[PDB]
Amino acid sequence: MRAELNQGLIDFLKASPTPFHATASLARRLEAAGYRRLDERDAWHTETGGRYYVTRNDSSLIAIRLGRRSPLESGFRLVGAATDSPCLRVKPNPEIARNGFLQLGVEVYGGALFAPWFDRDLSLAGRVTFRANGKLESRLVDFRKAIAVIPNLAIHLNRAANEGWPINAQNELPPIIAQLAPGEAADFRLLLDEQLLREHGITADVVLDYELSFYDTQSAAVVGLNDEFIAGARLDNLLSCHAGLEALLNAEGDENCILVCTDHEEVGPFLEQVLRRLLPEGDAFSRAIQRSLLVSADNAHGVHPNYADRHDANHGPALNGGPVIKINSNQRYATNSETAGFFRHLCQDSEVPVQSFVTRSDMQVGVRTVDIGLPTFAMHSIRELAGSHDLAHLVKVLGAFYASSELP
Amino acid sequence: MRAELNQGLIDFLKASPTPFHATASLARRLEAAGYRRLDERDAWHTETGGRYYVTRNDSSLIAIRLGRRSPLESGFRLVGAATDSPCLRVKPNPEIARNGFLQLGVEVYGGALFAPWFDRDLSLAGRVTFRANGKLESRLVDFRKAIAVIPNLAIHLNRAANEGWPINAQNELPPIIAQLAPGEAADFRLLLDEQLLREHGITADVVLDYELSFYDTQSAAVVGLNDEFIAGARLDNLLSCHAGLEALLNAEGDENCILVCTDHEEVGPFLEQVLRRLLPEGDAFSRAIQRSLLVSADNAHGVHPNYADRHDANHGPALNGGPVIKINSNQRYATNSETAGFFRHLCQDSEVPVQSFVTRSDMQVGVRTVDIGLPTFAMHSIRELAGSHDLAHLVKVLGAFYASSELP
Amino acid sequence: MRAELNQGLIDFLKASPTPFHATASLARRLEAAGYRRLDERDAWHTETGGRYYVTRNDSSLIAIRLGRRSPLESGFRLVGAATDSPCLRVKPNPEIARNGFLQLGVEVYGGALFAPWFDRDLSLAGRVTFRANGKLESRLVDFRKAIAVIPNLAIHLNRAANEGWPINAQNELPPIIAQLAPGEAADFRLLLDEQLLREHGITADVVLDYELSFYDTQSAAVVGLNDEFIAGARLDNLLSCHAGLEALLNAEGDENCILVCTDHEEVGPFLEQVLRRLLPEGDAFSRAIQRSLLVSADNAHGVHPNYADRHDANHGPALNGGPVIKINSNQRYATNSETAGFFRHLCQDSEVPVQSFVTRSDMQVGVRTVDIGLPTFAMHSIRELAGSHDLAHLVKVLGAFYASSELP
Ligand SMILES: [Zn+2]
Ligand SMILES: [Zn+2]
Ligand SMILES: [Zn+2]
Repeated sequence: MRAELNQGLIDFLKASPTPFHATASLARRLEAAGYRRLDERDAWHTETGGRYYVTRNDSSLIAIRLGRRSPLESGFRLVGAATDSPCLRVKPNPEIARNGFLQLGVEVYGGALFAPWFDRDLSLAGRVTFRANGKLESRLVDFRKAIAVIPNLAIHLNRAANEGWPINAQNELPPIIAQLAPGEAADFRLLLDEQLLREHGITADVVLDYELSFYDTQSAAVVGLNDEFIAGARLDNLLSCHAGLEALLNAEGDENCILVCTDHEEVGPFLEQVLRRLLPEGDAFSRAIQRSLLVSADNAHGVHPNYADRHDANHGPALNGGPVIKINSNQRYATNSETAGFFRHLCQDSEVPVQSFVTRSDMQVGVRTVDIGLPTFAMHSIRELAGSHDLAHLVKVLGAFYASSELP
Repeated sequence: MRAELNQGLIDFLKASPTPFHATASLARRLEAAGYRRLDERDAWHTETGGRYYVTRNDSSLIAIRLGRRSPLESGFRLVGAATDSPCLRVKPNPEIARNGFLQLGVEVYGGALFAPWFDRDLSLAGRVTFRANGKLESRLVDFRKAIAVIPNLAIHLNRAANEGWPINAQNELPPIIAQLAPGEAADFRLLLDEQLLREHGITADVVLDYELSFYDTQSAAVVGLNDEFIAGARLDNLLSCHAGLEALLNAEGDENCILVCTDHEEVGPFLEQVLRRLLPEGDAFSRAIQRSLLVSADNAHGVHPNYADRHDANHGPALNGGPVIKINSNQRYATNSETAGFFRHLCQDSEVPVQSFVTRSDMQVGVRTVDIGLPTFAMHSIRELAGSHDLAHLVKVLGAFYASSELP
Repeated sequence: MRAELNQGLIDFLKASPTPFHATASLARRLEAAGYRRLDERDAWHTETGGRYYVTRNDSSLIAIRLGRRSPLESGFRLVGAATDSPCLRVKPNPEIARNGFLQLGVEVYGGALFAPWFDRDLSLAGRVTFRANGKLESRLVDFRKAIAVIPNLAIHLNRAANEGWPINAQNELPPIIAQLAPGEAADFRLLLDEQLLREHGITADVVLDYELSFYDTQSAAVVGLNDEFIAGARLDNLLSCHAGLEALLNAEGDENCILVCTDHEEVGPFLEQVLRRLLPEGDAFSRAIQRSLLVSADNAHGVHPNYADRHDANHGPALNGGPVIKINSNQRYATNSETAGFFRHLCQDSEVPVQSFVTRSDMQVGVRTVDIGLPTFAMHSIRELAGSHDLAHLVKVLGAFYASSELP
């Protein structure tokens, strides 16, 4: 009955096909749990048992739980995750008409693995910006249905397929969405127009621009003979968003708690401007920050039994082995002996197994940070694999971290 | 309401994860339509309005519809397709235990594209041979559940991923099915033992050998903005089996009709031995054969708009453009001007659009044959794409071919 | 020491330098055992207890042991093996005279390893066809004596020898047989005439053509500290013929048994044409074959300790660990779950150890078949290696199979 955390992750993933949808999903959960939306344009009146959230660009979210003592005296407990994932995005003048098809040109967002996007039943979702009633508006759309596919070329016509080839993103990625009669005109913006109507019944004067991503229509799922795994797109990093949320809503204590889920992690001012607004002027920010810690959550690489030499022999985390503390001496404000020690101890105290990762050696707010993540395979594929046990481990330790009244 | 042929193809695909399952599915349909199973070990007593089928190795099937005139006088109308597909098969001593996992070693069956098998939710099915009650038996098993996955290595640990690499089948294909405690023993045959019990409640003395294939648990489906496509594994060549069956069961007339669906097309005596048993001794076979024609059905390559130069400019068949007559002057008993002309005319007469294919030029019973197929993309992927209109076109023309009382 | 027991195998190899001699040796044993030679030119009358054999081109052989019940009722038990091996054959106009030598030009028959043929004491044998007393005649000859050598080049004149070089079969394989005075004429046909007279007391008017193979005069031998191995030329595949013959002569029971030893396995009508003559016309043949099984015996590869990575870690057969069941899903009428299962149980039941092989994944009559072989090293060398216990294991199982009244 971490069956429930896992079911919740699956539903969150299905409701979050783009960073915008992930943000709106997080906002629903928070609104249902009593968090008040603050608007950055307004002056804020916050207080000591207060429960708040704020968004920017409708794609980034910070949730705030103010406790009994002020951040000056007790610091903030912060958990960081991200709302974006590497994917394929529709270009601005996208219509491609060849060999009787309609295709949409795509931009590669983040460091996607290309090959797995092929031969998948894809749909399309995101923000559309348009003019209605002489004013500018945006809405989210999700076609939902499998409207697109990027087919492989038959091995018969590419006989060295398995020997590998540099996949050209410009040429081989544009998905097929339909057939066109000769020579029907193709207007993608008209299709968005229809979709706005069908989904929200709005009648746009003109559709201006959009940020739309393809995504797999096949749901995340528990896989394995004995259900040891979860497979799904966007585990990087919606897995961590979900954990951080579950921990935030359920944590005990009365500490000052922050969940930051930022867009564009795959491509700082937001967090800073928000935290400063919760404190007096002067030395209070710097002083509260020096009593704070950030648990920066972002999936780690499990050691893959078919590519085991890609890991250091002594640092191969296992799926269902718990969260992984990520060490890289070549970063500032990364894991250090103090932030790692704190976090490792926190796991021991909660009886949550915990692991370590560094790489093979041949391969700003100023807050103390520990970098952790759940171990996974196939990072940046359209379908990643995590352990089915690990989400409950992370939720527990993050709960203890938010309830934790003393920091190092 | 070719919506119905397409729904039927989807269900046939779901019920046919291996050539054995495809064969048992075809046999159910035939048995329900009144066809009698003949057994090759017995003497046969066949007759003029008779409806029969026969199987070999439980993986190949021939269905026979004898008409009013004998094959000596009117020939046979034969349609050929295949029950197998390229896939991954479990090796005989398969258990691999590394980094805390259980994996099963795999053999590559046919010319599979490797990359698409990665990051898919896979299950396992096939024949298991065993000893129960002092006698040798076989049964089909299908675990059904997604018990296995072949994960990609993260792009972070293989940064040139997209530039391509020769995928090593021995090393990179073995699927993960479970986690093992150190050092639980792993017995795959015990797992088959449990599965026999769970699925058929049989208690084997010993499990001897098996022929088991992994397969995608994600169902075939209609995809496209306007439903122009079907995506699914095993379209090569269960698409043609289904068409040939639907045509056989529904065709008018009273001609001698044969559907041959053979195993191992991907890796002759069967068909021959069967046909000879339907005729007297002497010159009757050779004479009936010279009045017969075989429509050998096997998917063709549509021209792919992202790889259009892989086709000859003048011979790019289109999805939903109808069946494709396949010309290759470098084969004997392949399409020729007579068998092609016949078939093209048959399409014209039935108002079924029809197309032609040859390749770019830089790339035995003795029966007259025409080679046709529906156009598709991604042949030998784990998920292929066909047109949603084409199955109805093929079923109609094949119906007319079986009802057709004069051959060239 | 002892023990050995492989003496039968050694003597059979010694007597069988070519496929013709292999056939004559099998024929003489069969005759002495009371098997009657059928001539394919004549009408045949066979009877329920009958013992027969038949040859073709004097180089293939089929032995037949008819049992109590007809093949229609009880099937055939067939064992298949082959009479040929890779070797060097003399060309039709072979005399090469250079630097004072007579050499004979050779052609490479089969996939021979070239290097082992060097620096060996070779003799020559096979079929000579000639004309005497106005009739066409053929006889076998065997010079016996070491009359030929293919010497290496001194390392001093080829200092990078051990780095390897592509051996050119046309220039480096021709064997040296003698020295020629200036400018003595060489006539190879005259030498054959002498050898025909010596061996058969016959004088040819003219020697026309021949099929002659070089072979090693060094007898097969048991080798190793505890006599673990047998070293000899032509273990592929005379090892299987011998085991097949031993099993056929000594088998108990009253089943229909076939032994098929064919020429040209090193790259099906004979067998079918013969089996059809053992049956009535009509459906009998096909019904008898659907009750039959073929054990197709051809040496397998043991995992070699100096080149272990050429095998799958899990499917490395051991010399002296018994018969190997060879699995390759990429064939029709090859080992399958039923034919493997049957054979495996038969081994367990005869207390014969049994093994499985598939390769690394990165490397007719329509009878059910199981492909098996004894494990060996150095296949296709002039001197191969097998295990000295493995013959008995094979003979015991083939015997149980020939006795085995209950087939699948
Ligand atoms: Zn990422
Ligand atoms: Zn195919
Ligand atoms: Zn060989």
